[PDB]
Amino acid sequence: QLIAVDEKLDITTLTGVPEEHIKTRKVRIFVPARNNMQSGVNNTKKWKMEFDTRERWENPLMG
Amino acid sequence: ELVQVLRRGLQQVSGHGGLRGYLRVLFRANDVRVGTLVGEDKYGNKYYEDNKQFFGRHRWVIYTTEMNGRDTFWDVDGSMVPPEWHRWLHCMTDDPPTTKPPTARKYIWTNHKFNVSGTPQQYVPYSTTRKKIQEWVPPSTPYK
Amino acid sequence: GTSVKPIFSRDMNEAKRRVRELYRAWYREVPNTVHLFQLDISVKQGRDKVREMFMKNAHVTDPRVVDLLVIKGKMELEETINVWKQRTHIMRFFHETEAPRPTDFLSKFYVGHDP
Amino acid sequence: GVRTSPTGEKVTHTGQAYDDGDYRRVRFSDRQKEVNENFAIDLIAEQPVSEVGSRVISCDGGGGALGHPRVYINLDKETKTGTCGYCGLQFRQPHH
Amino acid sequence: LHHALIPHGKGGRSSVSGIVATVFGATGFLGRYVVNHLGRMGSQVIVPYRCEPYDTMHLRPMGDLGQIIFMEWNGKDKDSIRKVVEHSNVVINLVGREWETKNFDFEDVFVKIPHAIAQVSKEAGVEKLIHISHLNADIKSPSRYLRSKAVGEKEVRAAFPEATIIKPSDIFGREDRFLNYFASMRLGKETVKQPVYIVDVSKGIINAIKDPDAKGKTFAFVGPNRYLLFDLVQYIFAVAYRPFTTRDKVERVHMSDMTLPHLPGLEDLGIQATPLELKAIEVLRRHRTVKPAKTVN
Amino acid sequence: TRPTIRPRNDVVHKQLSAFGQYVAEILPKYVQQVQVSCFNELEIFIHPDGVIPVLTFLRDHTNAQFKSLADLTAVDVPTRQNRFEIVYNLLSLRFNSRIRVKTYTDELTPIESSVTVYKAANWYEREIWDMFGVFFANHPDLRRILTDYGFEGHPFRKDFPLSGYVELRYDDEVKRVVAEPVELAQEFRKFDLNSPWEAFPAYRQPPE
Amino acid sequence: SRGEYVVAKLDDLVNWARRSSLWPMTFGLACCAVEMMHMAAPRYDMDRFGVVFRASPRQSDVMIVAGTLTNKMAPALRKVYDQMPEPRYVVSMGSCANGGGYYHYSYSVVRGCDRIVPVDIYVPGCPPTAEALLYGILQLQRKIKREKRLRIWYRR
Amino acid sequence: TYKFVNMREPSMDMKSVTDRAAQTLLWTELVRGLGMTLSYLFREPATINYPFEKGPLSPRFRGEHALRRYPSGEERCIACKLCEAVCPAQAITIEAEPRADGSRRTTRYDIDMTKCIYCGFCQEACPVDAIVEGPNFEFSTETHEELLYNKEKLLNNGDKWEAEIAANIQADYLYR
Ligand SMILES: CCCCCCCCCCCCCCCCC[C@@H](O)O[C@H](CO[C@H](O)CCCCCCCCCCCCCCC)COP(=O)(O)OCC[N+](C)(C)C
Ligand SMILES: CCCCCCCC/C=C\CCCCCCCC(=O)O[C@H](COC(=O)CCCCCCC/C=C/CCCCCCCC)COP(=O)(O)OCCN
Ligand SMILES: NC(=O)C1=CN([C@@H]2O[C@H](COP(=O)(O)OP(=O)(O)OC[C@H]3O[C@@H](n4cnc5c(N)ncnc54)[C@H](OP(=O)(O)O)[C@@H]3O)[C@@H](O)[C@H]2O)C=CC1
Ligand code: SF4
Ligand code: SF4
Ligand code: SF4
Ligand SMILES: [Zn+2]
Repeated sequence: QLIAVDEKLDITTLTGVPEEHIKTRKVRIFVPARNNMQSGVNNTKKWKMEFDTRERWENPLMG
Repeated sequence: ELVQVLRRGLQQVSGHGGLRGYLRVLFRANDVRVGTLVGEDKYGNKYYEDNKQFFGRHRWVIYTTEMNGRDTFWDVDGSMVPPEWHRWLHCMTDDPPTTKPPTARKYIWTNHKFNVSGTPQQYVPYSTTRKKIQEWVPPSTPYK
Repeated sequence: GTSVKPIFSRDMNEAKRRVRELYRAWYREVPNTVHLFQLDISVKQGRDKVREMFMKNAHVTDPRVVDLLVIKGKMELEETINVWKQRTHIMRFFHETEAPRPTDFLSKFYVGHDP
Repeated sequence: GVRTSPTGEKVTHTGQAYDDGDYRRVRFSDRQKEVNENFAIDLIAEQPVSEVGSRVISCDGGGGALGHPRVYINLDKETKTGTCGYCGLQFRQPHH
Repeated sequence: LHHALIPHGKGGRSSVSGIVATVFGATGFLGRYVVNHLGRMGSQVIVPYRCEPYDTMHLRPMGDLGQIIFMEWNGKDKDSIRKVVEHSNVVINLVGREWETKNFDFEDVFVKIPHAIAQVSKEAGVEKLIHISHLNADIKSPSRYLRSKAVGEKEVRAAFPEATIIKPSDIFGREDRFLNYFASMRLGKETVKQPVYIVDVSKGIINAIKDPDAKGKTFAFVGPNRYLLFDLVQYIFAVAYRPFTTRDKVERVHMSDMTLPHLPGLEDLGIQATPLELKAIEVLRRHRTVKPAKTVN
Repeated sequence: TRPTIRPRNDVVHKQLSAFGQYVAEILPKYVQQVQVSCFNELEIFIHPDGVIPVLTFLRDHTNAQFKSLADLTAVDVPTRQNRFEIVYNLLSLRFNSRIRVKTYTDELTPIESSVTVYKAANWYEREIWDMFGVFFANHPDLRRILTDYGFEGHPFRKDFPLSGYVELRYDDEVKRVVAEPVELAQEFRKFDLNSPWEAFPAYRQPPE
Repeated sequence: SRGEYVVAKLDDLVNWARRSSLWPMTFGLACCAVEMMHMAAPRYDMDRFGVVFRASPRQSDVMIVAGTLTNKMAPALRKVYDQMPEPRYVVSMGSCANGGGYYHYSYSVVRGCDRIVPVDIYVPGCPPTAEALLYGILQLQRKIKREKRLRIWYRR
Repeated sequence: TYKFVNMREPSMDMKSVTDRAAQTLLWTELVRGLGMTLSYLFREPATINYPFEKGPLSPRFRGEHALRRYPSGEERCIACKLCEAVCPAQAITIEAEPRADGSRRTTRYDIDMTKCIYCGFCQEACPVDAIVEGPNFEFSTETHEELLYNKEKLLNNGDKWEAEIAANIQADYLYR
């Protein structure tokens, strides 16, 4: 009633992400630093995972 | 009865300045009603009211035949009404701009404009900011 | 250990059996799909596209992921058989209007900052 | 003060004008460029400086609840005037 | 390179490719494909139109917001051509009429207009000019079309020495006048044709725009297979399931396509020409209600 | 507690607590936790294997007979090992009451479909499969219900981008509607709104 | 000369005929359809302008896109537009149809109906009032009146 | 308390059966509907004569946007970016910098009218009454690009509609 299969979990084929947004992106796992403009620490309690910055350009119309 | 309504129709014909005015108003506005003149506009529009008509038909405007640059005997639109008569006509207020006029400012347009889409004076958007990064300019002198 | 609840298949053998069944059905359906939607592709290249889609997931070594893929492919087949899709949905597999992307390092260096 | 760029384009109140080599000027061909003729900086420079006999003066932009939030301006620096951070109006003590 | 003209993005609808193009005659059969291929990668396109703007509607969804600008022009005024190509670094000349009108003969359309366009572009500082001629264009042709095309090509080369002359060979496509004209019938065995795909010609024009070394060169866009006219016509009826332009066009279509191995072709632009057999069904499916024709090489 | 504060009803709180203890006693094989909120809402967190039994009890027991399925949805919490939580909201007209049942699952573990207990569940389950990828075993026909045909991915997952991966337009060269990688004329502006200086001391977590 | 006078008067007659009877088929996708039905209501009475109510796709002059166009719906709208005879015009009503509007940054919404079909008139608002849509229809009528086809044919 | 809508029982005596048969064979209720439609024909229609007549509006009506200025002629906007932060549709884009005289003014202020949902949140988040939603609603356009407003267009709108906008604000500011 249980397979008891022993393998590293990988659902990368079931989420529908394009292939070049999986093997090319580099995620950062970190606790965000406290904003030095303020003395509060409530924004440094959890962990954040984010993606690497890619190119941003200027729209020819309206800039 | 019938006689009274035909007499009222005859008075409607008479009150538009004769047969020529009757035909002009009938072919320009598809309406031949007569009401008390409330206001005259600096562009030529005329504004009439009739409080015995039901709400929405108690106020109307006969548009001018010539706005800023175009003939307007046939091609009329609602964007021609100046803002004060726009307020009075849409029943946002009970007072025409004649009894009490709007406050006068030095930046308010003295010349209203209609919708200028489809015309050379239409609006074209652009980015109103300056260039963020400036490039290096090489010297004009030779290096060797 | 890592005991897990099965979806459809107990091990990889039943998973491969289901994969073969699905491939059989898709290969059989291809020419009828080509004729019915009046596609400009041939039956040969449609079956090649089916083979390529099946090959895209060839590295999976998990029965649960495999039969989830089989279920999704079966739903896609049900969509394409009942003509719930249109020609656009079928032709979306071929990326005809996309510019070819060069994997060469020099080409990628010249075009922009994308690695 | 509406000015005109050497290429002919009107310079906006933000100082924006496409340079001579800019292709984007093609968008204004057979059409016009929208520029506001009233430059607020000049209009606020044309206002007189009001003299008040107090060290601190309050400004709400005029109109009460129809202006900006009420702020208090100090007038102890005799070298320059006190300017409202919202409206731009200038205030001064009666020097001499 | 004028920073605003630096490519940015991933070559998509909302990207910048640094190409400002003035496509004369963009309302025709090849103009729509050229404008589509230009706008797919985000280039700014200027469309000069003489017709009613209703006929230019189909070009509006071909680009992002503000990337396609329509301006009016006429072929006999130099100021219109001036204001249309003033800010463009690429000019494409697709102006051409298959017949004569009371206001334009072949002289006006194929000689005077291309020469004026090339001269105005050269004066204005346009970097690239792409002029379209015919494969069979020579001075000693019996047809006025080809003589005018050849004289216009020489005049364009004189006025704009760095122009790229592209000589397609009887373009066929969905809105073409070759497959449709032959299928609209409802002499042979001596005429041979070299039809070329419309998308192939569009890709060739775009690649020539992007090609740095193809500045003053001359290309010839031809199909892979040479077809005799009779055999080719038979295939058209067969695909369409049908049982088997005053004087100039019949003479032109009875002429055989030349062969210029000295001229570079579509391969040198990295394009593999597609056979007519594949796209014949696509074009001629609308004419309805498998044994490809034999070729000679 | 002056007029700006919501009034409290302790009678309903006591009734819901009593019924929660009652349900927990009757079905200890599946119930893992019972909670009542400060606004008198009763929720029961159960083991995934007890979807069909517990629901049936709540549908059929004389003292519960929760005969209406108001809603069935899922919540995505990536930080948990069991990523998805399934929520059943039930209404009983005889007792004028409402109950909530919670279950957990992950990507590769199928929940047993509850169409037999409630037919109304059917479409709801499809939606979950369309939005979170939760497979429901023994569903009469499990397929996408809201997304486009051929759409890849599940959009209501927390790791799905807001604007998706592809966008549609019309291409004249191929004379049809095509899908291309998504590019935005203006990128969505991400705002950092969360402020320091915690607001509610009652929810402060231990510093571990 | 008389040759251009004849085509000018023929243009005037044909333009008057085309703009004086506009038969719209409306894509009632979302809430802007409600304002369309209010423009068809007794107060505004689109029919009094010659603009009939709910024409058939095979006999419609103008297409009114009133609502959000989703990715699942774009092929159907394009097919219906292609089935329409010429001359044909498209009016984009509301923010959702103009540029996506409130759902612009969505995975299942087409960012503007002009990615699919060319648009003649853009009616702004969320939703535009019935008076606003009537103003857009009259502006389309003026645009039709401005056009000139026999003249273009004659001078070409 | 509940009501029964369809819980009536027809009487089975001869007179009522004859009445029902007469209704069936003579179509009485059909003539009743005909008569009601006929009566509706002989009353005044509710149609107004647009564009010469306009529908009623109110000072609170939200139409086209505008940027206002102080009576001295100085723009009210101080680049606080509250309207941009509150905008549900992300339709407002603002860039600012110190002016030549050190004033806090915007250098870029765009509103995408094809993104705007016309909720009026921007004009109620503004603390200086700079951005308002005017009463103009007849601003349909033939191209998409002209619905992408910038600072010049909005300032022109304010200068164009200031009289009516100020009158509406005077009429309705005591309810805010
Ligand atoms: C007998 C043989 C028959 C053969 C076919 C002939 C077709 C029938 C002929 C009858 C044609 C009827 C024409 C009547 C149109 C007049 C409408 C007039 O009022 O239009 C105004 C004038 O506009 C134009 O100037 C009118 C152009 C009409 C045609 C011009 C002359 C064409 C005559 C040529 C006939 C010869 C035909 C030969 C080939 C068949 C503008 O009004 P409009 O903008 O709408 O609406 C504005 C709404 N407002 C006023 C309430 C605000
Ligand atoms: C003593 C010797 C006398 C000689 C014999 C004379 C006997 C006369 C008495 C009886 C005759 C009456 C018959 C007249 C027609 C009866 C037909 C009829 O009743 O059909 C109705 C149905 O008829 C209709 O519904 C038709 C309505 C169509 C809609 C349009 C409404 C039309 C009314 C507008 C006015 C009509 C004007 C008629 C005269 C015009 C003359 C130019 C029954 O159908 P149901 O009620 O659905 O039940 C059947 C299942 N058990
Ligand atoms: N099979 C083929 O197509 C062959 C094409 N040729 C050449 O390729 C070029 C483009 O071909 P194609 O697009 O199919 O031809 P088209 O007739 O389809 O369109 C050519 C364009 O030129 C414009 N044009 C024509 N005459 C004038 C004029 N007097 N003034 C201004 N503009 C004018 C037309 O606009 P408007 O709508 O106003 O008429 C039209 O949009 C042509 O120069 C042709 O000679 C090369 C070999 C193959
Ligand atoms: S455009 Fe505005 S009113 Fe119309 S459906 Fe979309 S959100 Fe609703
Ligand atoms: S009205 Fe609403 S959606 Fe429009 S700009 Fe203001 S805040 Fe944004
Ligand atoms: S809220 Fe008012 S003052 Fe602040 S940025 Fe917006 S328009 Fe300017
Ligand atoms: Zn102040």
